Amino acid sequence: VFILGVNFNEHKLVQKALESFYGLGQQASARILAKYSIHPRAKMGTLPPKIVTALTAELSTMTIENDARRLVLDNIKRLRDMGTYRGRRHAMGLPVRGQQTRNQIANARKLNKIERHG
Amino acid sequence: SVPRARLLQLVKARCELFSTTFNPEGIRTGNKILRQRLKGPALATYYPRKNVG
Amino acid sequence: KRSVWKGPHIVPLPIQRPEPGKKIAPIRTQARSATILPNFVGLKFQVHNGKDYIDLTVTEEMVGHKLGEFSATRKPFIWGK
Amino acid sequence: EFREYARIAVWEMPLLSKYAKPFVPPTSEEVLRFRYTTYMGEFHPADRKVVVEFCPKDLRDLSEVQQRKLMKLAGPRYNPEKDIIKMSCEKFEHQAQNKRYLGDLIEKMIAAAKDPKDTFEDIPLDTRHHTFTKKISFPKEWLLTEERKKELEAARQQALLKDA
Amino acid sequence: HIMKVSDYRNPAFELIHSHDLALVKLFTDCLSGATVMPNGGAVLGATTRGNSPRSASMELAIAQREAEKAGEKEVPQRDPYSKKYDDRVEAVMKSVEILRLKGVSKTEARGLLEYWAASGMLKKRVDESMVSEKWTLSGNGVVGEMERASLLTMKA
Amino acid sequence: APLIKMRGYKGLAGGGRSLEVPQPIPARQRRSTAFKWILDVVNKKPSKGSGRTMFAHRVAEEIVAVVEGRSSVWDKRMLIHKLGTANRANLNSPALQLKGKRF
Amino acid sequence: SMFRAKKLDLGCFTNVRVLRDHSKRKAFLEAEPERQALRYVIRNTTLPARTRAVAQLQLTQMHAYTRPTQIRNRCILGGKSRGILRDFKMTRYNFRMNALMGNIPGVKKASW
Amino acid sequence: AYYLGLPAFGPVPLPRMIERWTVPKSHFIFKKSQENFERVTLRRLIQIKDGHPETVQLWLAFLQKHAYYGIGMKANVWEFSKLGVSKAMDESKSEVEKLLETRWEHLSHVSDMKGVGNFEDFLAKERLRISGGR
Amino acid sequence: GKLAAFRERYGRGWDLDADSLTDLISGYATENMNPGL
Amino acid sequence: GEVLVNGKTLAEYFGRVHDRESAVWALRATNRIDKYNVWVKVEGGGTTGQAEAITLAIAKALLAHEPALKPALRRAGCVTRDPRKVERKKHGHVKARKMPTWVKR
Amino acid sequence: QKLRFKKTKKSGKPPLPGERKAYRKKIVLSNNNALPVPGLETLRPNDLAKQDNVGSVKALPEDVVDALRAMEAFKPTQCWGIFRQPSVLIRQETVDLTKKMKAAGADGKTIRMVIEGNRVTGKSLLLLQAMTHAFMNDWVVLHIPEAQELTTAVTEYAPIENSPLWTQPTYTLK
RNA sequence: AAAAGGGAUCAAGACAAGUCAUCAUGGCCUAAAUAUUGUGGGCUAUAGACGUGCCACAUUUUCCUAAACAAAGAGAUGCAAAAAUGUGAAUUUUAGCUAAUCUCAAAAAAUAGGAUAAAAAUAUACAAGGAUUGUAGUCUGAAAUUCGACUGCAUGAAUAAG
RNA sequence: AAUAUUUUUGU
Ligand SMILES: Nc1ncnc2c1ncn2[C@@H]1O[C@H](COP(=O)(O)OP(=O)(O)OP(=O)(O)O)[C@@H](O)[C@H]1O
Ligand SMILES: [K+]
Ligand SMILES: [K+]
Ligand SMILES: [K+]
Ligand SMILES: [Mg+2]
Ligand SMILES: [Mg+2]
Ligand SMILES: [Mg+2]
Ligand SMILES: [Mg+2]
Ligand SMILES: [Mg+2]
Ligand SMILES: [Mg+2]
Ligand SMILES: [Mg+2]
Ligand SMILES: [Mg+2]
Ligand SMILES: [Mg+2]
Ligand SMILES: [Mg+2]
Ligand SMILES: [Mg+2]
Ligand SMILES: [Mg+2]
Ligand SMILES: [Mg+2]
Ligand SMILES: [Mg+2]
Ligand SMILES: [Mg+2]
Repeated sequence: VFILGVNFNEHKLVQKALESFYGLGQQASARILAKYSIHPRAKMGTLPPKIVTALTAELSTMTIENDARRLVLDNIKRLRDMGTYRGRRHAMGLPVRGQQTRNQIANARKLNKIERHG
Repeated sequence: SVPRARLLQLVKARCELFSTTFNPEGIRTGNKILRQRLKGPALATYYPRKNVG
Repeated sequence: KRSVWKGPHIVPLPIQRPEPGKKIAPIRTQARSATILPNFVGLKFQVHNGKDYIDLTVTEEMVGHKLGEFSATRKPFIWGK
Repeated sequence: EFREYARIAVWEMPLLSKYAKPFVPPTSEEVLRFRYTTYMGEFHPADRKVVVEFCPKDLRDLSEVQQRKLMKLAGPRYNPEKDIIKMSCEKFEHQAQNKRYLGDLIEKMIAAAKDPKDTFEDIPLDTRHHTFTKKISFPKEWLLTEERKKELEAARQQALLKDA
Repeated sequence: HIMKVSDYRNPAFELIHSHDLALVKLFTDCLSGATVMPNGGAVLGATTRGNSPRSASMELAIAQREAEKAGEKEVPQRDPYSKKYDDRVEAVMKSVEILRLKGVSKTEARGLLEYWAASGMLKKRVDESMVSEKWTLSGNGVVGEMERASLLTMKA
Repeated sequence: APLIKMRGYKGLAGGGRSLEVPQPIPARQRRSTAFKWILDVVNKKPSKGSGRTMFAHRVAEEIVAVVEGRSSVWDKRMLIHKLGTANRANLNSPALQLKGKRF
Repeated sequence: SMFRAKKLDLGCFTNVRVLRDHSKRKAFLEAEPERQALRYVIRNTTLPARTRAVAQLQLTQMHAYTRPTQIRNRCILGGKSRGILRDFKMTRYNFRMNALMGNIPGVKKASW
Repeated sequence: AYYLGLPAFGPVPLPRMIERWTVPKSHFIFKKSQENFERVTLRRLIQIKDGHPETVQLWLAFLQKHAYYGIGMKANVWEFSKLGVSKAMDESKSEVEKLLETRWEHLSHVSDMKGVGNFEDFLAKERLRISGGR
Repeated sequence: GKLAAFRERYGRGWDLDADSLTDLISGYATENMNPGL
Repeated sequence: GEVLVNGKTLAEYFGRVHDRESAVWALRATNRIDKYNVWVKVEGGGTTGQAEAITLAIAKALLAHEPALKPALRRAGCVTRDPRKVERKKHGHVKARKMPTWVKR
Repeated sequence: QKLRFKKTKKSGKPPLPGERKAYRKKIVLSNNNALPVPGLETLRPNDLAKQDNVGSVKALPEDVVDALRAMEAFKPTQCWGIFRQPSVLIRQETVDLTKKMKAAGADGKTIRMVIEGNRVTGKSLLLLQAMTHAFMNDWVVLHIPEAQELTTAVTEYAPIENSPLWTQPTYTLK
């Protein structure tokens, strides 16, 4: 089916599909199914066409997309403009939470950027 | 099966009897600092003093 | 003070507001743990980094952070020359 | 040193009996049981506590409801299993001051229980502070009495017929 | 499972009681006497000890119905300070009969052991000495345990 | 279960090659190597179902393939039996009898 | 420096840091009730916001020697601060040599 | 206890207390070799029953006078009493004032001792010095 | 939104308006507070 | 032939049939499960630690009634007291005997 | 640039949907290898009520096994696939329960009973005997195999208009 | 009962083995400084590379439910019940015990059930995993910025057993 | 009994 322009297969739990968006987790998804009386073990192929439209119109009133990434990327850009210690570490691709840098800083160098993946 | 408001009447009768602070709302009154017993004199007497030589 | 219920960490600072048009020198301080309150948004600070005093101009964006967060103590590690 | 103690156990100990007194059981008015801990010539901070324990039923001036109200005011100081209100005090610098407090505090617990303002009869006695213990015992049906020997000889003979 | 708050959620994100479910609300009524079966019948509810939550309201009612039938002036009562009870479960289990199943008798154990031996699944001489052994290892004749010690063993 | 075991002497078969010599093994060592072969095949099979009977029914199906002579462990048995037959003369090799005799 | 007694009052192993830690234990003994009051006013959320901000500023002006976290047990025989056993006031090594000689009462080589 | 008429029960061997320490045999890098130390505390319990309160004190007084070296002692004394303890402890003032008539000779001080100051504060802070902190 | 976050957490007392900030900070500040700058 | 281990039955206490047979093994080897009632009271240890402990208890108690069964309980293994005990941890070892990693260089 | 060693990156048809779940929930009611018990009598419409059968094993009718199987009366935990013909021991509690059901339906009365007990003692199969006495005597049996499927939120649920109740359509159909 | 087991101990000598940074000590050096006091910083930096550890890469694992069984140790420089409050860290308030008494305190694996599968490779079926980071909080403490330990929400890297 | 891969250096 379709939810907010994203297509999901029939053999996919709605609980896991709603969680595929940036911003939705166990709490939000759990409350979005209860709002429309969808048991957690519901699969996409069983949702009627009218309820599928309600989910799309439900997520359109929430921060479930780049709107969320913007808030995260804006918080990192503000630390860089202010000149804080935490801002330099993002640009330099180094651990930002006071971690020993003598060894094992791989994931930091790969993900710490002013433009995060999300 | 006992109303909470009716239980606090008994909890308050104990406070008046045993002289304890009655704080049903859990307000931070800093009383944890008053109950803590001083440990100054225990630490000061660590290094022995100069005695007869 | 991390826990919010007991206010922020405040240290004595000579933040005396001058008359409009007067020249006030920057405040040299070593209290690198002083929370940046809103009362001195706009004053010029000179925070100690261990060896030197790095200039700082407090703005409305820094309210809440510590003064020591704007004066790096170590120098960036760079390999080669 | 052994002879020094043997000399004391042969010549000085017998003189202890001239100043000894016989034990007399407590009367009906002796309701309290105080405890005082000594360290025998040592200064320990815990030698100032005084523990007292009395039975609510020993106070023959209170009625059935005034005795139960006393158990509710005691709180975690009441042992439902043993039915004893135990309470200590080490708030003061001297044992004499800790005993006087518990002496006056018990007069307030009795004076408060006699207050007809609120009897707290609607409040059920709470015993969540105490952990009751379950004790097992040998089944009384397994005791090899003269009657059980006959009940076994019959069950043992009935099993032989089912097979035969 | 039907004597507690179900795991379902209503639009206000509030747990639904098991007795509110239309299907569970029917059996509960037939078990409580509200819905009268004109043509008669029987309404049996079997508990379970495997993958079963605990409901003090159900375990208490069972103790009250068994105590009353046993002719005792004193019957178990609620814990005045426990908040694990449910008034709905009490009214439903107020006038139900309780059938307590304990280990089978020594005569029933034999009839079941001889049926396993005649099938070749139990290669043992089934006598009184052999029926009283399985009756002990099975906790005074628990039929389920008697099968774990004579059928699902690693000796045969 | 195999009836023999191959134990080699380090560097006595030539230029750094071991002289594998067959030797018998008792019952316990025979049943151990056998069952451990059956498990090596069970651990390489793909999953089939669910429940507690998953691993038990996989081992039980291999015991049937063994008695029916349609298992792979039979090839592992004959592969070690051929080594002993081929190396049956190494028991009296000129190396195990001239280790350090001639100074 | 103002807390260092002008007349040495140590009878144990004296050192630069042993005399420095003994001066911190006496400064805190005299200021514990006064320091415990500032800590009580900072946490009392019932007092005015100004009373808590005042008590919070005075606690910052207290001398370092007054802070109890500065106190660190040391060895009375070697003056070290690393590996000190509270039950004996000595390093783990000094405890061994004295325990074997029999100077520490009750201690015994464990074997079981 | 037999001469004083006190029926004693014991000695009861209580569980011995064992404190353990594992220290390095070397004062330096050599950490791969350590050794275990301990301090076992052996204790006993003598419980007296149906004993007069005063006679129990003469017993405890006799053991402290002739105490054996290397032994510690801790006694818990139990006594029954009536209600209204405040009155009892005040009425017993004259009784204790007579028994102390010949014992006041132990203490002696200059008139209006000024070194004590606040009497109650002196005992509090002097008892700490005697016990070493507490 | 850092200013708004401070007001909600620590109240408007420390916030500059138009008042602990006026006297407490500068009041306790004195000359030669710390030698060596 | 009733057995109560600590107030509960043999099935409600030992959830493993291997332990039930080992607890009353003395009465099983001699074929006397149906002639004696046992009321055991165990304390400490684990499942197997308590199961095998009851084996030597019933055996010794059984000998008090029929002392002529020792030759049989001997071969059944219900007379010997197993002295095996957990070995203590030793300094320099991860466990009783497991040593940490050894680096040649 | 890094110079360490890094591992270089390097089969059968899968089961159909629901195949696995159907494998741990299948019920086997026979075993060819088992021997046919000589003297095994089958049940009758009035066989679970006679007290003379207490302690005897009787085989279930061939047609009742299809009815008991239609409403999932059996369960995988029960060991039925070890013997040839499904048979149940006529327990003493079976006669008491079945004698009450026979008197209830006789005079249009109703019995409301809760079978409580310990673990595998056999509560579940006592219902199987009650349902067996129902089919053989031309009764209407309405059995819910698992009560945890209605409360664990594993099936569709929908509300009713103007009421606090909730329906379970997918379950009510099956 | 018994074919018992473990711990400590384990020499001399050599390695001019390690320690003049525990202590102690001879010679040689500093003595307005190679001594002493405080504030802040640093010892926590990071291209490459080496050691020990934790944890994970789902089918004998993890996950959900339940009415089993331990030992040892700790609390006068203090261990904290019960209750109430909070989703949680935790808070409010102290009953008792300075202890075979009171408290930390609850064992887990297990046993027995139940849920989930094309459980990652056919992309509309992307598994398990919990690193990285955002944000809101709590606890200790003048003080948590360099540089603390935990908690909630969100984010969701490598990793096919080497 | 007649078997035999290679394997340097150390102020
Ligand atoms: N009356 C009986 N006749 C024949 N076999 C029986 C009988 N009762 C129980 N059994 C067998 O005993 C085992 C357990 O029975 P059952 O599953 O009904 O127990 P249960 O009480 O329902 O368990 P639980 O409380 O865990 O749900 C089964 O293998 C069953 O075949
Ligand atoms: K006092
Ligand atoms: K040597
Ligand atoms: K996942
Ligand atoms: Mg590394
Ligand atoms: Mg399992
Ligand atoms: Mg171990
Ligand atoms: Mg069942
Ligand atoms: Mg050298
Ligand atoms: Mg060197
Ligand atoms: Mg030197
Ligand atoms: Mg370091
Ligand atoms: Mg995990
Ligand atoms: Mg609590
Ligand atoms: Mg703990
Ligand atoms: Mg897979
Ligand atoms: Mg930090
Ligand atoms: Mg590996
Ligand atoms: Mg050379």
